[PDB]
Amino acid sequence: FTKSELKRRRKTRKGDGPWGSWSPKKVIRNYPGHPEGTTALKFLPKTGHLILSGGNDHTIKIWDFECLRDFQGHNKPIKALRFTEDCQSFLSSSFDRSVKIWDTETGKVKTRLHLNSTPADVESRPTNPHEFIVGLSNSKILHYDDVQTYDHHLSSILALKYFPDGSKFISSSEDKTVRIWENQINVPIKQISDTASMPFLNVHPNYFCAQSMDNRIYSFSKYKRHPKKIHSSAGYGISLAFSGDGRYICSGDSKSRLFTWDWNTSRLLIPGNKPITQVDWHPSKVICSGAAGKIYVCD
Amino acid sequence: SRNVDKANSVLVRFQEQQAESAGGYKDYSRYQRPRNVSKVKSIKEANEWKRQVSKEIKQKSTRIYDPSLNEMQIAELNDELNNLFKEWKRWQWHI
Amino acid sequence: NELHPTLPTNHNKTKLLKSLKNTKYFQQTTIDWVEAGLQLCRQGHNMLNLLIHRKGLTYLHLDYNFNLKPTKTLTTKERKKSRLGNSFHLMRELLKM
Amino acid sequence: DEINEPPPNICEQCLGDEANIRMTKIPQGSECKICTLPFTLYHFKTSKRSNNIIKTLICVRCATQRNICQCCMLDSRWHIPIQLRDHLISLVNEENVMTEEAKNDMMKRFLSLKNVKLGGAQITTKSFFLYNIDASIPEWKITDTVSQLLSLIVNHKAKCGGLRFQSSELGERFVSIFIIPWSSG
Amino acid sequence: MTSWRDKSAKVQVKESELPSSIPAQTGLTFNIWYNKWSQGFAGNTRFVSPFALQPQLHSGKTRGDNDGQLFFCLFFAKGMCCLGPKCEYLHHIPDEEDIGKLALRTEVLDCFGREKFADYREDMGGIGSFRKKNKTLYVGGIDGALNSKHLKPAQIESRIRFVFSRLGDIDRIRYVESKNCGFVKFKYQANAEFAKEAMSNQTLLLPSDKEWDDRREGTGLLVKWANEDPDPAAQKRLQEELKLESLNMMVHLINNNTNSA
Amino acid sequence: DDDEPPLSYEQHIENIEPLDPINLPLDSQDDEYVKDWLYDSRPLEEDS
Amino acid sequence: LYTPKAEMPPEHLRKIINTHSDMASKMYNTDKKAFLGALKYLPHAILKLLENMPHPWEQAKEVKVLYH
Amino acid sequence: MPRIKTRRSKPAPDGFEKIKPTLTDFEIQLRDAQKDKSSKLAAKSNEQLWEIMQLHHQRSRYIYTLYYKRKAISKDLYDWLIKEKYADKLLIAKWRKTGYEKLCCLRCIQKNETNNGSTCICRVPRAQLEEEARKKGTQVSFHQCVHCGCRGCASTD
RNA sequence: GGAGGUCAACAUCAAGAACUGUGGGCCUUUGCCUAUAGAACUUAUAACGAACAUGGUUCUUGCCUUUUACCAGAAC
RNA sequence: GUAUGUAUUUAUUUU
Ligand SMILES: [Mg+2]
Ligand SMILES: [Zn+2]
Ligand SMILES: [Zn+2]
Ligand SMILES: [Zn+2]
Ligand SMILES: [Zn+2]
Ligand SMILES: [Zn+2]
Ligand SMILES: [Zn+2]
Repeated sequence: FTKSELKRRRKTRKGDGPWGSWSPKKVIRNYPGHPEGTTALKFLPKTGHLILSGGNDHTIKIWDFECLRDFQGHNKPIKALRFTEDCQSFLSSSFDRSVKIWDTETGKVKTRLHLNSTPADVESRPTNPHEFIVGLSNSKILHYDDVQTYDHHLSSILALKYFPDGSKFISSSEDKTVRIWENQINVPIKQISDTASMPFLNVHPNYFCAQSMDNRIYSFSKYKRHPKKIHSSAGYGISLAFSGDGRYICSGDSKSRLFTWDWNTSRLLIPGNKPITQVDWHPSKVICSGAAGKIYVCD
Repeated sequence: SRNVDKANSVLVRFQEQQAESAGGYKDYSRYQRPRNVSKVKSIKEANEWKRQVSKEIKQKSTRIYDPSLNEMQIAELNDELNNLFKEWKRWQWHI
Repeated sequence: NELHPTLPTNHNKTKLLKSLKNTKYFQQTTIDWVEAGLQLCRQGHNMLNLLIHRKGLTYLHLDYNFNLKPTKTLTTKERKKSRLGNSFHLMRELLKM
Repeated sequence: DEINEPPPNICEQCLGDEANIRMTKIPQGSECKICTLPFTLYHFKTSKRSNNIIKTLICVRCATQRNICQCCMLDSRWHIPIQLRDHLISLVNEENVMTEEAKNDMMKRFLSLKNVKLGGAQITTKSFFLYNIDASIPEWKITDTVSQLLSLIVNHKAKCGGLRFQSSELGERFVSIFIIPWSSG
Repeated sequence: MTSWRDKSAKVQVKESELPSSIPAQTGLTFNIWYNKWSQGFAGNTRFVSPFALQPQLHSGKTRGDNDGQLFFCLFFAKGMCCLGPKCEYLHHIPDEEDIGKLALRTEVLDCFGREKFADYREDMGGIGSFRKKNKTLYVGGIDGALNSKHLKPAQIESRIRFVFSRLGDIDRIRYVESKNCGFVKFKYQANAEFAKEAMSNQTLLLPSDKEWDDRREGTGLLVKWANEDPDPAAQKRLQEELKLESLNMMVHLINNNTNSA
Repeated sequence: DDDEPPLSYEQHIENIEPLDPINLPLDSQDDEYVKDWLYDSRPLEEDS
Repeated sequence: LYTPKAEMPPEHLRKIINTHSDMASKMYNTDKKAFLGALKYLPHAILKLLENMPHPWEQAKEVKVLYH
Repeated sequence: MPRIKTRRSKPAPDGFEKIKPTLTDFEIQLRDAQKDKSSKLAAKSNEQLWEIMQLHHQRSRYIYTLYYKRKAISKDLYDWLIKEKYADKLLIAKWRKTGYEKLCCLRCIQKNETNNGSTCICRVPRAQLEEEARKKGTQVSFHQCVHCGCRGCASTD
């Protein structure tokens, strides 16, 4: 062999010398940048490339999963935000008594839906029908043609979801009930009273729902909880997140009911301001807007 | 004191009450019937309650043919059999 | 100690370590002292756990101060199986120190 | 002493073509897969670089009695499985020489210690519907034969076999002991 | 060739995805030395495998091929292997060539490189014997299908045939209607071992039929080593086969013996 | 306490700085010879 | 022959024990056997550890450990 | 003497600051190497170790280039580093030896440890193993020194 | 070639107040007598260690139901 | 010095 032959020959190995080849949860990131509280968070259902985060400052700040853009246009705080699958649309809803559409392409308000009596605290986008489901202090659920009004709970309606088969709308109210709706006939299919206000629900990506209350997180086709009082999010791995108002993050297994972890966030540079307002998982990461004016990303 | 005392103490029970919530222990070698059938729960459970009967069916069934000669005794034991076998019927019917 | 001398052991020149380091299975480095203390505590605790369970006793718990306590009230045959001698217990006390 | 002094028994076959071989000797290894007693163990590698490792399984005694190879467990001369050589031998003579072995434990743990030897040792959707099938032949033969000429079910109680190709067009091809006929809906 | 030979083997399961150890709550408290549970005995512990293989989809070349190793990855036979092309062992269904390589060492040990034991096992358990070549797998616990009742046994028979049929060349199959068991018989001991380790604790029917999405609650089917065949027919058949094959190797005996002189 | 596992040295302790030891004020004038190396771990390592 | 011992990063050890902390795996069947064996040599390690105490005036002593 | 900031440790020499970022990227990675990322498989474990060993090699190779190639720092900065355990004295000394320039470790040339012979196949040039491979035509089975992760310490490759 | 190393292996370290080699004479190699050369380390309020532990057997005790565990002296 | 002992088969081995 020859020196030239070897010198030329080696560079073939991938990485210099000599290793070059021949041939629980925790807190990843803290994002400040809202002026007010962070009320609601939703994530791009297709590419996972960004957030849409409401605020208490009326804005919406679209974060890269850096801050991309700002969407203004509500006069009052934004309680809920939901992004569409089949559509490039973004439906935001606030305390101003209005459900505003957003065309993601050109970033301008398209449509305003009218006729709530008062602030509208939940929007959920029916998967296959091109419908909107809105609800709020009205104490009624309005099915919007992107038509139906659902008479119902005896108090405000905190959290609403949509499902492709029967009951197509699940609803949760401060009368401490959860109704499973039949929309075509327009009346309650089933009532679930076992809660002693139900402030949050989440749909398992098993065809069930996880319902919340002060001290007891149940499921519906139990979860062990000491007082956690007072959002939920369901990973595709059957992990069930529970945000506290005491600042504790209560993680569960969904099958069992077992609680395998409880964390405590660091407030910020008041001890009352430490809590978790909303939360979501991507399409292995967790995103929680907190009352301290920060979004946190748990890995 | 006979271990009848020692197995029923609080320090024995509490870990069973944790194993029910944290996993699939809790036996069924402990509890009794439960008296009513239709009040039982999801099938994967009554499944074990049912064998918790059939086993005694086997024990006393073997205890039938024994020559040991007590005819009154095997009479009451015979009625106990019939009772249990009826229970077995009931647990099957619920399933 | 002056009255009864010893006069130790020629051929003792072989020491535990000088024999031990020879093998493939031991490697040498430096380190902070307190870190060696903590590691060795972790070592010991794993040793006594594996010896306890290996015997088949899972209801004797070691805390992290090396106190050995029953987690249950014991039936008699437990107390018979579970009597641990002065080897174990002595070494337990020693590590506790 | 007693365990070491008898040398190992290895075939020339599995011991490889290498001229000089380095093997490891452990004075107490696992027990036999047979006698269930300790013995001395030998590693080696056929090739210098061969990935695979060879480990003598049985004793020297538990071998010598049966006259086989410790790595192979084949007969020392003929390279035959033990349950065979005694069948060939048993074909000569008439009925004998079967090796009756040692159930339980100290039955075998006992037995390995006597010097008697053992008997073998002592001397040394288109459905074609298929009929006319011998019960004996395996499906593997049939399909292999079809493949050689150019997917399948059989029932052996029935003696009837059905065949679906992946295309009647194959049907025509093959159509270039049996009852064939071509039918399906 | 065009299927397996060229296309390199692909990762079945991401390493983070692998199931946890420490089987769940068979007893009161966990145990460190043995991995088991401590006091009491929970209802017997068995569960269907979340995993299964896909012979043409997954199987492909690996490092053992270039290294010329003999023995097959069982985590591939379980389709659970996370090492993908980096794996030390072969990923593919045993063929006649490779058994050709193993033929010298197939006597003592199975195709996965594990020594065989002598006695089989009380219940005819995991690995067989090196005394007797046993090509016949007992398939049992057909309730691996869970509770679905089927139009005929051609459902069971057909389905099983299409299951094991992938895994190697099948000599025969008999499902029994009365007592639920299949008896499956292969050309080669190797395929029998590999299939045994491959199909143990598995489910049935279609990638989706009926209760399919609940399949993971099932028990899973026992694949164990099968005893002889008591009926006179196959007993004749064995006696004959042994005869003719003994005859066949007598040819070798007289060829090398003739070379002995 | 018995329930607190021993804290891992690679996290808590290694960052936290030694918090100066005993030593003594010594003297500057009288001890001038021995003031320098008296408290070294190994008192004199490099000297010929 | 005889090249003397090969000194190593501490991080290595830190990873070894760091790893063996949790062991449930079957791959540890030897290491578990390995632990009980070392149980014989521990009190020696207690001695060698305890005679090296850092003393008040020193802050942190640095030692040469020989680990399995 | 110790890695730690202990008061007896003499403060850094002059040229230190310029190289502090480059060293920090190494430190912060070793922190991630011991964090105990769990794995079931052995290969993955000793892979985890291979990470550490290789990192250590890279760092000491960085310093070696600084002082003994570019002479980019003072001698006193250097010796102060060695005494602070930022480099491996013995290892560098092997690098200064004739044929060892690329060496893995101090283990790989240990004659005593290995069962028969010595000196891991980790030290044998690819150019040869390809030839003995050629005799067999089996290609070559070697990938990583089980101690290290090396492929071809030997300085030709 | 010099300096070193919290490196290794192999020697030697309790005795006629004591080591080894060699020259010469007698007995018949040993051994005795005579001549000569070199003697590191450890020893006189005696010893490698300016220090200081444990175990075994055998006796004497001490606690005292019995055994481990022990009480305090001696010899090996 | 709080005995001890026996039994605890669920998954169906070819006529
Ligand atoms: Mg007595
Ligand atoms: Zn034997
Ligand atoms: Zn052989
Ligand atoms: Zn694999
Ligand atoms: Zn190396
Ligand atoms: Zn190497
Ligand atoms: Zn290397």
